[PDB]
Amino acid sequence: SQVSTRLVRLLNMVPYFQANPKVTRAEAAAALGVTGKQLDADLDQLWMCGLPGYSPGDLIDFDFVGDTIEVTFSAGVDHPLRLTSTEATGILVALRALVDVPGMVDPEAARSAIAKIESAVGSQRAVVEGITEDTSAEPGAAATVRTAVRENRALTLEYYSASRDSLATRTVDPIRVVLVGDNSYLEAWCRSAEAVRLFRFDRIVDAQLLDDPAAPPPPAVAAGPDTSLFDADPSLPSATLLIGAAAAWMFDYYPLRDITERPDGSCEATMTYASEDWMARFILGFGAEVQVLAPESLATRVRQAAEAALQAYARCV
Amino acid sequence: AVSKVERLMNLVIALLSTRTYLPAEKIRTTVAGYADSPSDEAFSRMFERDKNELRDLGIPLETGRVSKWDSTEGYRINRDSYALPPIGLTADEAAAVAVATQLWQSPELVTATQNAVLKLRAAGVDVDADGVGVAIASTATLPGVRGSEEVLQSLLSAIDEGRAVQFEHRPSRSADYTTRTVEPWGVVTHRGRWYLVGHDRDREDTRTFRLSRISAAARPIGPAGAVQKPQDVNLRDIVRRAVAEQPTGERARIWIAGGRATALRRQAVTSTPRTIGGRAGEEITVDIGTWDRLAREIASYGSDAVALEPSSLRDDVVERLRAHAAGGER
Repeated sequence: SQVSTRLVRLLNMVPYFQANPKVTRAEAAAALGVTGKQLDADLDQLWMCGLPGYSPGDLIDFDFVGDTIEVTFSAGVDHPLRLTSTEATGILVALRALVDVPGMVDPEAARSAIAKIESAVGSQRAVVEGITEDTSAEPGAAATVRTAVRENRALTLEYYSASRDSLATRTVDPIRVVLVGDNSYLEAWCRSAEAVRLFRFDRIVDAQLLDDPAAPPPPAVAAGPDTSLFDADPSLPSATLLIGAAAAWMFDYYPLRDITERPDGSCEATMTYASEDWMARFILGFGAEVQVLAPESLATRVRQAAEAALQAYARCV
Repeated sequence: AVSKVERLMNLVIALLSTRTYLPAEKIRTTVAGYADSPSDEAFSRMFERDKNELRDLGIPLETGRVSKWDSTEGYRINRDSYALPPIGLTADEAAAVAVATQLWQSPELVTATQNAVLKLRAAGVDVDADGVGVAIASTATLPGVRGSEEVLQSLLSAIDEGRAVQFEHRPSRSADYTTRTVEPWGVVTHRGRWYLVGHDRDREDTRTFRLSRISAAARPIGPAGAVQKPQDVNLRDIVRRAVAEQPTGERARIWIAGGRATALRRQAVTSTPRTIGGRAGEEITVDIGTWDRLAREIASYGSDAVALEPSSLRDDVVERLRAHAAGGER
């Protein structure tokens, strides 16, 4: 319960103070994630408890120098408590989950951390394991992105826009790196369009470092971590489409809305599209599995595109 | 008047600082907090409850005999087993841990990760998250991490306890739920997707289940220690095999107009320029893999991509395009 965690924290406080000789109040509060009054009460409670006998030279006593904390007699408390199975398993799971995400953490650091934690806790091959012992799938652009984020230097990115299906070379300045679903996006301010955009790592062919350490406007204007300006907007058009039973692939990787069930397969769903061409390609991909319902203009455009493709195939050989 | 936390701290300090086993009566007499019990039975009950709590907190108590000339049982705490070995952490590892400590959202996992990070920091290293300046945006829309959070916790607990699991799994939304009882072996992640590896007790085969499909009812059953997975089995290799079976299918020649189909351009194996029907582009010889996926990719681009060989794929694309061009009646 709460008492158990409090006891663990109060027992592990002593080695933390022994490691850092003159840690202040604010640093300790930030490290242990507790309020000032709670920290003071815990420290005072730890002050009056120690080795049996309860002589003033037999219990743990501190040495308050102004607003600094130092240990003069630990009474045998020299090392922190071990790691239970649950917490170590959770840490290992998180570390092995973040090693495959591109750009959020250096894979070498993650592997070194995994090795050190396994050696410290004595874990074996009966724990969670990744797929790639050595990825080598990093093109080096992710490392350049991380370096630019750390050093606040201008970057040149060649991004593949799937909605317009093109390659655009832009000069952008990073702001922060965020994780959305299973696709981490680098957030950057672009002066070509002068806007905050989220670029996906797998869509970046290569990155170029440049010697233009210019502070982006958003830090001087507004630096909201989210900035979901068009992640979900009502202005985004939505097409109403009928989906067959066999075509269940799109039911998982895309945000279908207003799902209506029908044994006859006459009830449909609605999904938003950024561009008309993207939705047309998405519809044409599934073939007869997906039938167009609304809008009528989109259906006419899809029919015209299909007729043009049929004519092109007839002409070609 | 001694608080519970103070009593437990005194007890653990007294046990740690003694090199000889301590019987119950000595603990009652010496350690503070055990001198206010109105009766011996009440003291015994309180001491047993405290020892159960301390053992539950992971502290490795050892029970033995005081000496070869005495028989009363005594208690001790090993100083070697209680102390984790020292570890040296660089800046990169500290940054990695600081980034990874901000992923979970379940209160139990959050508490466990916080306690682990506190112990790691108290070990001597300095883990700081503000230096990197990387945050997490999505916390309630993830289908792998956030969506598969409670199920993963239940699976991890069952694996730790060495017990089989019974749950409800469906291959797809169209299909129906099926009750599956399997003995788990571990959890393996691939492309940021979890995949539970186990042996089914209803089909007797090694199966990998995507945690997104499974609902939250991951009920643990079976006695503890009844699960003995083979050590020579490599879970990651099985996961890799299950991810993809068809290596390359065949080699297909597809014509694509220049300047477009960049996603298909990246997938090109060999290319050769050619102009057909007044439109220039490149004919590429590529792999097949999943036939339906390649057919969808070809049909998406329409006139931009023209299939040449094999003829079966061209016929399939033509049939799908004619079905689309029928007007939606069928």
